[PDB]
Amino acid sequence: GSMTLPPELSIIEIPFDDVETRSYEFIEVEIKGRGKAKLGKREFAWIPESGKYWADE
Repeated sequence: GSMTLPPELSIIEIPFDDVETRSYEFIEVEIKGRGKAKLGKREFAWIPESGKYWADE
């Protein structure tokens, strides 16, 4: 759903950017239905956690 964020906030979770932007070497896999792996050009989010927002580390 289209949701605009405030100016104060800078970074924001968006895995769709990796699967969308990246087409040649796009990465999209789940860690045992818990973590997430999204590696793209216009995106960078992949960590084995519940949030999958680079919080685990």
